[PDB]
Formats: sequence, structure tokens, C-alpha cells
Amino acid sequence: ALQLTQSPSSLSASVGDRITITCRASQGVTSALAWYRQKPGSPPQLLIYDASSLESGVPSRFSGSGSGTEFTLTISTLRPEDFATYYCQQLHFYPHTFGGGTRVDVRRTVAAPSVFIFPPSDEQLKSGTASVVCLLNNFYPREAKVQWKVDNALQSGNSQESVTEQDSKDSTYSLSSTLTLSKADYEKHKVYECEVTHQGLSSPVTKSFNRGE
Amino acid sequence: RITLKESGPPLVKPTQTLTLTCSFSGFSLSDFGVGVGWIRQPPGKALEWLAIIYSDDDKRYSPSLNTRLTITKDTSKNQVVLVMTRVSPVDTATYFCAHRRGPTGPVNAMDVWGQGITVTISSTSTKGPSVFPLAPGTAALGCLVKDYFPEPVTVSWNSGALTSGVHTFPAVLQSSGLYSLSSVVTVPSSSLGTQTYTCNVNHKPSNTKVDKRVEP
Amino acid sequence: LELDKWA
Repeated sequence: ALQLTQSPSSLSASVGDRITITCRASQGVTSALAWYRQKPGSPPQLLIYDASSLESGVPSRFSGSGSGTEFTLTISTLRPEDFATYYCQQLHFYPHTFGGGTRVDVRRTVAAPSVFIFPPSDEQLKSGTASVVCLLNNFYPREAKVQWKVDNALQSGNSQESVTEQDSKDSTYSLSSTLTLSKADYEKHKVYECEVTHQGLSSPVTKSFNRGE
Repeated sequence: RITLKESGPPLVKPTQTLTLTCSFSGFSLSDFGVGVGWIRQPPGKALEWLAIIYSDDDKRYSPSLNTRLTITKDTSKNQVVLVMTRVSPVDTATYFCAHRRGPTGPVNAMDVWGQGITVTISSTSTKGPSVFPLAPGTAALGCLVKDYFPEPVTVSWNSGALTSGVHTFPAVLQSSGLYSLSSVVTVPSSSLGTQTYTCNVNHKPSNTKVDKRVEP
Repeated sequence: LELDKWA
């Protein structure tokens, strides 16, 4: 019940940059707030305890401040090993509470995704189901929106997607979405289109195949 | 110094009970104040506080998981046990146990954590994947490795001779309880009629490996 | 609500 909703929720910064991320609390939590940096693959790591105390063994570049309802955790100089997700936790009220997480990815020039749409395969099409997939390749930033349409009826609740982790080289992301219809449903509609919205495109771009032509 | 660790079943069925165990070593639960809590993290979402148990036995649970959680400590082994009943696919996540302080003022934060042991719910038996083609100057082709369980499967292209342009997305756990992931490689057209593209699929958990080529 | 030990 003790909300606490951490501000800036997806930084986008380079190495050497200086960023300040916040964590707001709905009720005052004295100075019982802790900060952690998690880096894909493993467990959370303590950086700041008691809101302003640097945890032994943690780089001097991390610092914390605030009391009651406002707390901040600054990174004087951004390191490579700093590109991860950060969390704040208050331990003043039960239940102990974590914020939603703020994540800072490597910054690169905005890149619009290359969109491809793959119709179901004839072989899959007789096992009783149809999986059509949409690929949004190498883009930045991470935020992208995919909308499926079958004969123009916006599809909702029958597609799934997963995104790769930022490429260690070109720093782009790639997404994959899967529309899964039951075979019969697939064979009684024409236009299957995948429409992508992204910072890199002025107006959304669509990709479609008309089932049997 | 202090190191805790997580044990239990990586694979659990909807309804039953998940018994996880935190084995630590660097402290004991006899030290005054010392606490050990359980924090869990869904696939790709945030941390969620579960429960905490202290040296002298109080225990606070998560108001939302209260009637499903039970935390205990056996001080002769230095393990903490957490039992979460009637689990469902939504309880699929990575479960962590962490060590909290004790007054010497800085009993204010979970300073050391176990490493994590990811649990996944799914009343589902081992099951090999069906590999379907995802096919067509930049051009994309790929393979849809469908309905396998549990993880993991491995995917390479051309027996490894082609590693750039590839992408082997994170599998998604479907409503059916089965997994499904795609592996796409981006080549430049031309080669499309002269080059050959085959994804080598291997799902060790069920002994099913599949070389499945791809084209227009 | 509810406080924690050290509050």
C-alpha cells in the first residue's frame, strides 16, 4: 500500500554522462530507503543504504540524498558497467517496498526499425493453427508499438512479443511479435497486416500479405 | 563474507506448492536483528517483496500473498524456508533471498542477496519443438521453433558458419504452458537464390534436434 | 498503516 513511484523510468545516456534518477514515496519513510543496480543476468546490488550512505565497496561515483518523500541517486560519471536497471526500496513500513525500476541504456542516433511480415507456413497450417510473425529489426530507441490487423479488425490479446537486449555493437534493439490464429480463422480472412509505430518513422508503417495470391 | 543461495524445484505445476530454500553462510540467524527476506521478480518485470523473517522469529508477509505464504527458519542448518501455495503461471519468476542487517542504523537495506533461482509454473510435460520457416537489398528469413518445454532450446544457422545478422529472441511462455521462440537472420538479397539458410535447432531437454532450412 | 522495527 505504500506507493513509491520512481521517476525517470528509462534513461538513455552515454559513458561519461551525469544522470540523476528519483524515487517518490506516498508516505514519509524517514531515511529508510535503499538503492540497487541490477545488470542483466543477475541479482540486485546495494549501492546506497539509509538514503545517503554509500555501501562499502561501491564506487565513489554513486551518491544518494533525500528524506521523507523525495530521494535521488546520482552517478557523477556514467560507466559501461552502469547501463542497467536501478531500484529503490524503503524499509520503514511493512511491506517493504520496491519502486518500478529506472533503466539506462546506451544512447545512439534514432534508428527506425526494418519491418518484415512472415505468413504462416503451409506445414504448420495443418496441425490446426496459424502463426504469423512481425519482425522489427535493429531500432532505437527501445520503445516501439506493433498492431496486428486481419481484414482491418484490430487484433487484441492473441499476439505475443519479445525484445532482444541492446546490441553490444550497434546498440539497436529488435522485436518479434506473433499473431496466433486458429487455422480456420486464418483461412477466412484476407489482409494480414503488421503496423509499426516508432520514433524513427513519421507515420506508422504497415506490412501485409493477402493470404492466397 | 556473507553468501546466501537458493534451492528448490525449477519447474512447478499450477495449484501445488512451491518450497524454496535459502542457504546462507557468513552469518547465523542467532546474531541479533539479522533478517533474511524473500524478493521475487517476474520475467522482465520489477522486484516484488515477499516476506521477511528475523533472528527472534517475527515474520511479516506481503498483505497480498499473506494467506499463501509461510516463512520458517531452522537455525541448525542456516536455511530459511518459504512455502507459497496454490501457484499459477503468474507466480513464474526469479526468487531471491536476501540478508538484512542488525543494529550495530544501517539495518536499512538488503545488503547481500542470493543469486536467484528462477521458477516457472506449467502443468506440462517435456515436449519437443516443431520448427517452421519464417521466410521472404536486405532480406529476412528465420525459424519459428514452436511448442517445446521446458527451456531451453539452442539455435544456430548453417551449423555456426553464419553468426552475423542473426537474432534468437527470448522465448515466450504461451497460454498453453508451452514455449515458442523465433530466430531470424538478416542477409542481403542477392545471396537469396545462391546462398542457403538452415537453422539448427536443439532442445536438449527432450532429445529433439532439428535442421530446418529456409526459403521463399 | 504499519511501521518497521527500526523506525
